[PDB]
Amino acid sequence: GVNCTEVNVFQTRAGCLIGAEYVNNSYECDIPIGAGICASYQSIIAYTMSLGAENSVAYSNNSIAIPT
Amino acid sequence: NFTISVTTEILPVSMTKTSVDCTMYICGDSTECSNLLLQYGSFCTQLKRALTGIAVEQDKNTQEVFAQVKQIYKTPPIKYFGGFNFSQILPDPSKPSKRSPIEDLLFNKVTNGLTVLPPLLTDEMIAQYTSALLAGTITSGWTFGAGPALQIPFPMQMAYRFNGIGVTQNVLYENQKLIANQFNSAIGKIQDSLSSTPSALGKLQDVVNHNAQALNTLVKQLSSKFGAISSVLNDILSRLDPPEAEVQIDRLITGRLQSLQTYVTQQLIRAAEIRASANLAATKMSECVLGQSKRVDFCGKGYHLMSFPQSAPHGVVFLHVTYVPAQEKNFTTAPAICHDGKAHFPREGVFVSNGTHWFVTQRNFYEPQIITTDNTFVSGNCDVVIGIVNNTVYDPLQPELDS
Amino acid sequence: KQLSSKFGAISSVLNDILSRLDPPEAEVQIDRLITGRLQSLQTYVTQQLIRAAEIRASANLAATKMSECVLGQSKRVDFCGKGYHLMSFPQSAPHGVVFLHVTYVPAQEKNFTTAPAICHDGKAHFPREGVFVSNGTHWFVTQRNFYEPQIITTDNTFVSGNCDVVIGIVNNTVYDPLQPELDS
Ligand SMILES: *[C@@H]1O[C@H](CO)[C@@H](O[C@@H]2O[C@H](CO)[C@@H](O)[C@H](O)[C@H]2NC(C)=O)[C@H](O)[C@H]1NC(C)=O
Ligand SMILES: *[C@@H]1O[C@H](CO)[C@@H](O[C@@H]2O[C@H](CO)[C@@H](O)[C@H](O)[C@H]2NC(C)=O)[C@H](O)[C@H]1NC(C)=O
Ligand SMILES: *[C@@H]1O[C@H](CO)[C@@H](O[C@@H]2O[C@H](CO)[C@@H](O)[C@H](O)[C@H]2NC(C)=O)[C@H](O)[C@H]1NC(C)=O
Ligand SMILES: *[C@@H]1O[C@H](CO)[C@@H](O[C@@H]2O[C@H](CO)[C@@H](O)[C@H](O)[C@H]2NC(C)=O)[C@H](O)[C@H]1NC(C)=O
Ligand SMILES: *[C@@H]1O[C@H](CO)[C@@H](O)[C@H](O)[C@H]1NC(C)=O
Ligand SMILES: *[C@@H]1O[C@H](CO)[C@@H](O)[C@H](O)[C@H]1NC(C)=O
Ligand SMILES: *[C@@H]1O[C@H](CO)[C@@H](O)[C@H](O)[C@H]1NC(C)=O
Ligand SMILES: *[C@@H]1O[C@H](CO)[C@@H](O)[C@H](O)[C@H]1NC(C)=O
Ligand SMILES: *[C@@H]1O[C@H](CO)[C@@H](O)[C@H](O)[C@H]1NC(C)=O
Ligand SMILES: *[C@@H]1O[C@H](CO)[C@@H](O)[C@H](O)[C@H]1NC(C)=O
Repeated sequence: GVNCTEVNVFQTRAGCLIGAEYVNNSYECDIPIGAGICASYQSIIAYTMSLGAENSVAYSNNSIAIPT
Repeated sequence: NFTISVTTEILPVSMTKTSVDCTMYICGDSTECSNLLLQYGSFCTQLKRALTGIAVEQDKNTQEVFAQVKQIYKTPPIKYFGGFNFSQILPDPSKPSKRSPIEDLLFNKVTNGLTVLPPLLTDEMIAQYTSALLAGTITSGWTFGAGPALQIPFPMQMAYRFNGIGVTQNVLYENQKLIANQFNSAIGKIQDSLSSTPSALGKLQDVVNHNAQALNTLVKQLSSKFGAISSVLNDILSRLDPPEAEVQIDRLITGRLQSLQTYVTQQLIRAAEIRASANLAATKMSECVLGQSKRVDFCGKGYHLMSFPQSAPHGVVFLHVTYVPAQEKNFTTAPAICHDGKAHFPREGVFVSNGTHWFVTQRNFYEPQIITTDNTFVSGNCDVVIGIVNNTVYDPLQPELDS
Repeated sequence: KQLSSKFGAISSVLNDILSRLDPPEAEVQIDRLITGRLQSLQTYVTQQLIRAAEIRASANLAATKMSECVLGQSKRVDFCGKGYHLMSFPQSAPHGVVFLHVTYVPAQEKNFTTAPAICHDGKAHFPREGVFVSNGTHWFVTQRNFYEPQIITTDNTFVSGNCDVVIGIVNNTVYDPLQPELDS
């Protein structure tokens, strides 16, 4: 919770993060930080959290699925 | 006749995580504070470790209550689920926060050296988890918390829910429009009633107010003399002489450390209570949402059908769906039916007679059927059952074996 | 480790203060030492009670799971194991217990085309325990968690109402064994 304008640097919604670059891609969280930022050693990168795969499932009025 | 109603039950999940600047809160900008405080052993590392453990436990509670699925399901683009109005529940993309109207109403209604940490899961991700859970319990039935998701049409899923509470599914298919209208009216009623009643948000407001008051009283305790000469470091360490100033500042930091220990103990006890409530909410999420729970008064007043969770600030809110029968009707029963010297017993329900004729009916709904030997199983003979009555029983295939 | 803390006194040994200073100052030094050590002991006892309450809650939950998932079968969804429940075993661990839930996960699905009722001879048919499932040409009734299809019979269906009230009904024949039984 410190706005680092007086002391690579990427600004989170938790304060200042020094030494971890920001990557637009997303992966599973390993080390929690706060406000949806999780960093892992791929160097050290910080990414937005991945909640999982978008496993959308179809729907109709007369479609059923039965395991075999 | 039966009435479907929706009830609210609000449970807190996690309060705001807290971190304390220990030697800054005790007394700051003083070397005498350091050389008097580092000789107290470790009355500070214990507090810091306990408070960080509390923060990790709050993070674990937030993870446990909502992240019960490993997929993010997306609702189908069709908005016609079978006449059911899922618009106050299923979120819409037009809103900037991607939140349902009930979540929006609930969020809008709910309103040194001490540092407040932010939570790991922000409210957008909690809303995403609840949207995934609603997609799972609408378009996939209850067979997605156990293995992979399977497509189930919604009227058939609702018929399965009726079959879970001992009522045959056919009463759904002769009353589908009535059930849809009752459910939509109940949803609109609870949407209005969550805003009409002002005291319907007790627990979340109480926990956030308790956190705010417990944080405020510590700063209030920061400026008390504690029986010392004064309450200002720059006044007690400059005007006085160090032979008595050391004793006075020892008394002052002892009082401040006692107040900090009291605050940490209060936070520990409140976090234990919040952990118990979050475990109860996790059990509610695992049972009343991901499946049907047959036990009475755990998933709403009455027989339970399903439920829909909604995201809330510092907690969760549940919207149960309950099956409440009404419109009673007196009848005359009998434990058995006597025919040809042998007794008959009902297979699924109870023998019900209004006047001089007898019928077999299912247990929680009135559907008179003619007594056949496919609604009864014979046992013994007709001399021992107390209260047995004489009546003929229809045989199957009568007009068929001679035609 | 709190024994080696001076607590604002000259030293942290009771024999050292009593054998080096006069009793008028030794009284104050021993008083500060004893109140510091008493506060440390009270803090430790409070921590022990908090941890014991948490362990009591966890042990009651463990006894709940032992009585309700080993001595019998639990129908609660996602209470013992990720999936449908079969049975479970307990194993002993130092200062705890370890369960081995045995679950039932129905993977490898295959979807079909369904309808809630079958219309025949002016009356509607409903499944007794299964679901009406069609693979495109014929119709079958199958179980709700395992695809083992059976031909529609009047002995695993019950009739109610007529063909007009229910929506989504389809037209198909129903096998009655008394018609091939009567002519023989
Ligand atoms: C069961 O109760 C519901 C309402 O509790 C009845 O639905 C109402 O029926 C009356 C006339 O019968 C209509 O004027 C109302 O508009 C209906 N209300 C709704 C919300 O649809 C229903 O008719 C009752 N059914 C039986 C068999 O008694
Ligand atoms: C669900 O019920 C509402 C009740 O009128 C239907 O109408 C919506 O009403 C709200 C508030 O009155 C408006 O903000 C919406 O714009 C209305 N919807 C539309 C499409 O105009 C709503 O249509 C119903 N939803 C469904 C799917 O039937
Ligand atoms: C009890 O209910 C049954 C069925 O609802 C009634 O039986 C039928 O009543 C109607 C009305 O008079 C007759 O037209 C039918 O012929 C009756 N069916 C049979 C099989 O007899 C019965 O009348 C009701 N009892 C009383 C006392 O009203
Ligand atoms: C749907 O399932 C039925 C039953 O399994 C299939 O009918 C059988 O198909 C095999 C393969 O050609 C034939 O040998 C049998 O004689 C059929 N049994 C009958 C007609 O009673 C049917 O082919 C399946 N339909 C599709 C499109 O796969
Ligand atoms: C930090 O301060 C600057 C200047 O006051 C401001 O523009 C910036 O938005 C601040 N950082 C954050 C994260 O708000
Ligand atoms: C389901 O029924 C609705 C109601 O008319 C219709 O609009 C929709 O196309 C149907 N879905 C399919 C897959 O046919
Ligand atoms: C049923 O009978 C009881 C008395 O036997 C009476 O109190 C009750 O009001 C009756 N109910 C109806 C719906 O007539
Ligand atoms: C009718 O019921 C009474 C009492 O159960 C019984 O004594 C009597 O034999 C019955 N009449 C028959 C079976 O014809
Ligand atoms: C459902 O069946 C349709 C055709 O009947 C098929 O196109 C679709 O892929 C199936 N869905 C899944 C998830 O296999
Ligand atoms: C079933 O048969 C009836 C009577 O011939 C007819 O009115 C109805 O449209 C048929 N339904 C289907 C789905 O073929």
